[PDB]
Amino acid sequence: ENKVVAPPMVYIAGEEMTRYACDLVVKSWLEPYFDLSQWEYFDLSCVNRDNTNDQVLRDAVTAGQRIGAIFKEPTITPSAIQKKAFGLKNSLGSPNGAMRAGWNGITISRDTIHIDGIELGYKRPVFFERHAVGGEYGAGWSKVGRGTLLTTYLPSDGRDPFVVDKRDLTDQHNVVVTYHNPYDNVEPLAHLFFQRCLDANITPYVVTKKTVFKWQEGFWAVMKDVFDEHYKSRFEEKGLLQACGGDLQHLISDAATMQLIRWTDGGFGMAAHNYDGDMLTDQIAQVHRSPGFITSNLVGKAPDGSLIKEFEASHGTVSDLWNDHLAGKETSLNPLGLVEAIVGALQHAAVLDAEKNPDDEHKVKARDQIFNFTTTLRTAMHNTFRYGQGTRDMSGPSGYTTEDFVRKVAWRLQRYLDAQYDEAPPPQLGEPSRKLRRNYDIDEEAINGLFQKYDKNGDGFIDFEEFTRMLVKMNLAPLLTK
Amino acid sequence: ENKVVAPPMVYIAGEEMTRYACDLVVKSWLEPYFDLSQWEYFDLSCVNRDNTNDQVLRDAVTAGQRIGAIFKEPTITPSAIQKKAFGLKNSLGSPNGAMRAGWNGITISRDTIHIDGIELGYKRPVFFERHAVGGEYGAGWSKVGRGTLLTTYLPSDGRDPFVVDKRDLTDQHNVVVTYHNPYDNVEPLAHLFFQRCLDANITPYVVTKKTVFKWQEGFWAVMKDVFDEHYKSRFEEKGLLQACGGDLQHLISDAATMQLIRWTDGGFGMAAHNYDGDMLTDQIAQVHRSPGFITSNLVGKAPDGSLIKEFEASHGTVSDLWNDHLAGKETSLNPLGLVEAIVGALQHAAVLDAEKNPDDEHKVKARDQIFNFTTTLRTAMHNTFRYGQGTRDMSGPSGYTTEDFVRKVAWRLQRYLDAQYDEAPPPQLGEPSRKLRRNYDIDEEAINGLFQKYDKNGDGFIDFEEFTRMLVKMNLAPLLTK
Repeated sequence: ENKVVAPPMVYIAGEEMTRYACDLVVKSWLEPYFDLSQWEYFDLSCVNRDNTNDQVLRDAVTAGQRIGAIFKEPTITPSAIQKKAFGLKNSLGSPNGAMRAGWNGITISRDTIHIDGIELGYKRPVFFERHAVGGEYGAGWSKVGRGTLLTTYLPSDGRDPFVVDKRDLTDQHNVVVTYHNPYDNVEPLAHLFFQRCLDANITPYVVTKKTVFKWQEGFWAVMKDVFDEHYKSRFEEKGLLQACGGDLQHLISDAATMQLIRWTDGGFGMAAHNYDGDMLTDQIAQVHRSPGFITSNLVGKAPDGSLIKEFEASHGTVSDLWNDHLAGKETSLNPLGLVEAIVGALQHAAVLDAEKNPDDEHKVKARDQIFNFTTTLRTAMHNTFRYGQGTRDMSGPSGYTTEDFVRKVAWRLQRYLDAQYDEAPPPQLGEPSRKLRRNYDIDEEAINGLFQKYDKNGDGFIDFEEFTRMLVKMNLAPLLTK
Repeated sequence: ENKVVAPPMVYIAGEEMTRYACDLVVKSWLEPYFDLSQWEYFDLSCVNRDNTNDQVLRDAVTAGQRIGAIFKEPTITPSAIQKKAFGLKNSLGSPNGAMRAGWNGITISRDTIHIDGIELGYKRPVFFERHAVGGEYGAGWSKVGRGTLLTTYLPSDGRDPFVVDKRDLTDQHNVVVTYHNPYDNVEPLAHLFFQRCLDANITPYVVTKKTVFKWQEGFWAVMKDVFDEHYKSRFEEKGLLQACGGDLQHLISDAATMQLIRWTDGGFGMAAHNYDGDMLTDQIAQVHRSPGFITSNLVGKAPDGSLIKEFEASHGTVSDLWNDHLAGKETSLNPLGLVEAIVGALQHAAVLDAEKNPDDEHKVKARDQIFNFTTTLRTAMHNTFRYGQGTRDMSGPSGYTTEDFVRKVAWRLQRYLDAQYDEAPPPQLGEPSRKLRRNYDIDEEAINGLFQKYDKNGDGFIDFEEFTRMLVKMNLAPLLTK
């Protein structure tokens, strides 16, 4: 064994089907080739989080700032039923607040693609930057009765306390809501967003409700300033500002969610506030395929100012497939998002190892080894899917189980690492019918109803005319240029 | 000479094409049969609002409290350019805050229908209660720097000032936002909403994001408590809780916005917060022709306890047709929404007259006179549309001008009031192709792209399969139950 020593990396584990499948993937695709040992595991199981009163969470955050590259598994934010069943003494919420605080912010939700010949919802990649902090999700509130509410601001600027808002609550049933948006890291965000769009040949956009909530116009201002100063020239010089008329376009929240579903050939990126970005990314996810086919990557700033990158899949622990496994029924979990997050974490760990130790040879070379490996591992997994041996949500009921999918990808991976151009090339495909998706069984009787509805002619005479009627009746016909 | 005396009613006038067209409708359809004179006009033109520094709006509010029945025309909330041209020296905003304060609240957005046989988007009436007060639209905010923000609540319950939220703002560019919801009049709202859904055989629903925004859970509670206590029995007696499973259903606002577009059969009602209600009623408007086909009716409480009702169309002053009118080019403005508002205001004025003066004979029958009149007035307007002599956005290019339509409806109204059944009945119609809508021209080659290409299967040859997939790929196929 002369295996490569993987760079230091934080590894946060959860429970259930995703813990089982990540364990399977690391053992089959990584330990064959890597000395881990510099990985720093943390058990964020519900039970382990509760016994340590979340000291394992404070240790994961600490390890993350010091190391700066972290893969995290899906975790259970236990519901009351689940909190009782597990019997956790002192309920603890989502670890997200801890991580996003300890590491600074922004949350990249970009579509996953099988660049070797499986079409998905979007023909070309989509990027999305969901501002990691601020907004309604972090609001403080209280139900209050009669009186007056007073919002003061106390500057460290030495100046006098500021009356932000004062109001006279006449009712005996009120709710009051207060929150903030921190906007410093909007200019880092812009640089991350615009630059990654440059590299990818993506037309970028900014999405807000700034016309209606004027407190949001700061966001768009910084995005605009940074853009005009540093990237507009390079964007036109690549001819990407073309489908948006020469400048960075602002989209109001509610025209954004339409070009999402419309410009279905992809090749666009969007940046937005935390709440809006959550909603819009769920929407992009559904257009592309399912939630597991979207990235969920925190990018933040370490105290020293280096990049902290944390990677996640966009699904939970998948309890029902866990129960199927416990009762000996076969399961078929798509590991795509999980694998993508693991190789992102590993890649950034290698990058940080070289950046933290320049003037070290076998670290700028370890990085290049890592990137070549993750490239041929992607090939092994995409080709497996293309040979019809993907999991059952993509390859249909003849698709492999979780375990034989992992094993078959390891088989191709050991071969691909030694030339091995046997088999033959797998085929180009096309969207596996979305009905293969888990927990998506439609309503064939309803959709009968609606196609016969738009008839009034014969055996569904569409002949475009009905299509046009449909799309206007739908309120989805593209408007004109004007 | 013997015309009926209209009950007292406030009339708020605006500017431009709707002021001219309302003046014409009142002169042609009402003045023939009614002595107005007890109508109390207020000029809320931009110029008169700015010269009086909105004392005209404040007097209108006072008169509306005294009379309680108000028609208001669209008014201009002037844009900077428009404020320049008009030369208004102290900008004054929307009259909405004043009216909703002076009269209490909730904003009714219900679909308008041509009960004599022209189908539109929804087929059966849809009701919507948008909570008139509270929420994000009435927020205080500020740009703040480094420091600490402090939200105090000072009860008149005499107890100690309450720390709603305190937070430690580290950034140098922050925005802070605070707002409230008054929830007393939710139970008035419930009674208003549930009872009218009863009268109309509408299944009611409540829409919130209470699951993600816990402070909204009050809304669902009050609405539910009233329902279960005061209306559930009557709704099941009518078998209206059938498609919603026996009880009052709460919908998260993003499944609401799905059944909106889905249940195109109508026959449902929704109540929501001020902000969500704004967005969802814009969407209901779109499913059903255009925004001008949705009412906008304030309902509030006067000091005496009588209902205060203000009615508006859901469009503006229609500036572009005003430009055309001043240049002597003909215009064709659909007065449907404005008329629906005028006869609603007139009905409520008659109702208030009777309720405020019982032991008065010719007021309880003046009420019935008004209602008979408005019914034959609806028949005349609907029928004119069905004879193809409506305005051109409904009747295509052979439709009449604003002025010819008003004259033709006046002719039919005069004849109908004299038991004159000549002519011959107009036909049943069907949605006038929405391309006839003003300022709505489709990008037919884009929609080519989508039909000619996207659902291939040869030369057109769409039956199901591509329809079903189409609904799947856009994420608009109806799924499974829970």
